[PDB]
Amino acid sequence: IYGVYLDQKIRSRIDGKWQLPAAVYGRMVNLEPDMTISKNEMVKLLEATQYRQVSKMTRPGEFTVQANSIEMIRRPFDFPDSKEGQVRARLTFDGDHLATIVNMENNRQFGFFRLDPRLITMISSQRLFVPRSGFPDLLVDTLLATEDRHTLTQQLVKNLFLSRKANEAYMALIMDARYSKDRILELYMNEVYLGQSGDNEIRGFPLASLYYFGRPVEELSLDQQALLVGMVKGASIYNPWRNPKLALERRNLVLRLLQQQQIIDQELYDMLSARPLGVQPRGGVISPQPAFMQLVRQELQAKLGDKVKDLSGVKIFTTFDSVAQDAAEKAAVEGIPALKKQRKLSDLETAIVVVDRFSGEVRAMVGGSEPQFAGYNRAMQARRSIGSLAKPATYLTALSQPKIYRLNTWIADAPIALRQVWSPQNDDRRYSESGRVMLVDALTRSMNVPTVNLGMALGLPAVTETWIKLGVPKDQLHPVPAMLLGALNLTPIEVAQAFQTIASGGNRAPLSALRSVIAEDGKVLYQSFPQAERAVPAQAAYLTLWTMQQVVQRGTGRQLGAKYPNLHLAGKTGTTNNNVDTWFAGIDGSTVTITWVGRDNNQPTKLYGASGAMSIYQRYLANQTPTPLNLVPPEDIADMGVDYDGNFVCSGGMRILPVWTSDPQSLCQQSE
Repeated sequence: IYGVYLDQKIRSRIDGKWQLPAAVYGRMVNLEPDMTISKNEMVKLLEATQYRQVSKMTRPGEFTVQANSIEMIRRPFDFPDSKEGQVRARLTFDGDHLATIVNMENNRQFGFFRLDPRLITMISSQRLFVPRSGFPDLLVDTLLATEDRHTLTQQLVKNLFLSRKANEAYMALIMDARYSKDRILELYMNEVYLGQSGDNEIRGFPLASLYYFGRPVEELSLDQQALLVGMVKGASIYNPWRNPKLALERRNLVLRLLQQQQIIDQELYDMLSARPLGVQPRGGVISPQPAFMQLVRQELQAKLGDKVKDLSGVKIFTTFDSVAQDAAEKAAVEGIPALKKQRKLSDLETAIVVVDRFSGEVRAMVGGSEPQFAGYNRAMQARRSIGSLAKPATYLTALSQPKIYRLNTWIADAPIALRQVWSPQNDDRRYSESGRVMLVDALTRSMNVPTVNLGMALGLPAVTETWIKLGVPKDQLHPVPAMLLGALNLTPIEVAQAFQTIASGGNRAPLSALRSVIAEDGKVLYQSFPQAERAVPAQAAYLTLWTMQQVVQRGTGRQLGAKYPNLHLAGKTGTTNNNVDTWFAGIDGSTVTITWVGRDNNQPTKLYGASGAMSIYQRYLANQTPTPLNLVPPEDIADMGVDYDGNFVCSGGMRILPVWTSDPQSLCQQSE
């Protein structure tokens, strides 16, 4: 009964079938002649779209770099607009911009050169069962040149059934005749043990192609197939990131082993033997971008519905920006250890969210001080208290009443006591000796007593109505005199949507991460359109966004205006009582960034809002090239000058402040 027993056990493991996976792409870049991008700014964009920089390109996906230009072979892609193939373009640069996109094939010109998006990850529900015809032709021939399976039957049983010399040996004898030799290797190449990551087993050539190179197995270069085949006798000995000198002498060994049965000449060998390890030089992950992909799967469940379970072969198009995500992670993993050691802190975390200024598309996300971990997303689940970051919504309600509240209205700065008895004290405990401060020196310096004296005069039923227009949920707003100073609990994904209505000029655009979902045959299952609803007046969201340029240049965030004085950042620094949380919401010409820095156990941190999330931010700016903030004044905004006593004057004045007025002759009445 031995023969009958083993046969039934074989079919048990062999069965379990397959389907295709769904691919998740990033955003699409469109290169254009005379566009603001440098050569070193262009190599960091291609290297983030998974473009191997080689010294002699021969296969789609490789780009070389030259004197003052960049040659490249754009890999084929099926764009939602049209279907395109290879393109050999030579991007000639002109210093700080892009001159020409001459097509190398016939020295033609290009109107605008489209770039294929990057593959974030593949999702199946890993199934990843590429059939016997989905593997390259030089892959089986490279596995046979180093594993003659004209030998392959025993190797299958060792990986499949084992992690018993009698069982597996008898297993191989009955598997050889019962199954065809083309059904054998199809099960082998999809089950080989090729590496170990943490506690998860990297099995198969499909799943090991994405793990090591981040690209489908049908696109492996012949020097990358030799590395992946040379690591069948590897498994945490011959793998890179540990011994990237031993995987290399095994890579070259398989090449000269597979050039014996001639399929590579000496010119091709010296070419391939010189290319370094093509592995993604960051550390492969089984499930990459876990913080962002939580926002996508949530967006897929809501926007599609019950069809989210039948995603087979569909291409998913997101708004993920890869250059901004590399700079967001590079600042969290390298900034948090620099804050912990200086204050002798035991733990410390972070979260960073980047959205587009005018459209609300999410470009980056970081869930913690180790963004490549999984299990807790602090940018979507950590509900912290915003603190001093809730003043821009008090002054945005004052400034939306231009008949009575301007940038020079005098606010009282006297000791106050209310009934929640409550008596706020300034964040530095100092009081103005004149007894009053203007409405611009109150937000620039982030004063606590004037903000209450201004917030109590408007009434909380009005400061609450502003918070709802900005896009916070009605259930988080509990109206008490402490809300004015930031007794508000919001996740970094709700603070980024609040400061996006101020940054765009009042146009509330709902944050999104799905661009479009195209089925496998060409049918469009979902196509996103902008909403961009109007919330606050464009003249009140400019006077607030102007004052937020003073809180960066000479205000509480002046330490940024001394480092990037050309960008003209706008940003509010957030502090709390005893520094439980510290934020920094900063705005530049293109994106809104929200940073949080605090301890998960809710204890004090010793970090001040100008040294916590603000120091993580001035790293995020250094890891890329930001766009300057240029505020264009809307209609009816007219600059007027004030004298010493804070009155409008006809000409001169010791200070110039914008004023929302349709008849700038208000100074004629206030001069007299």
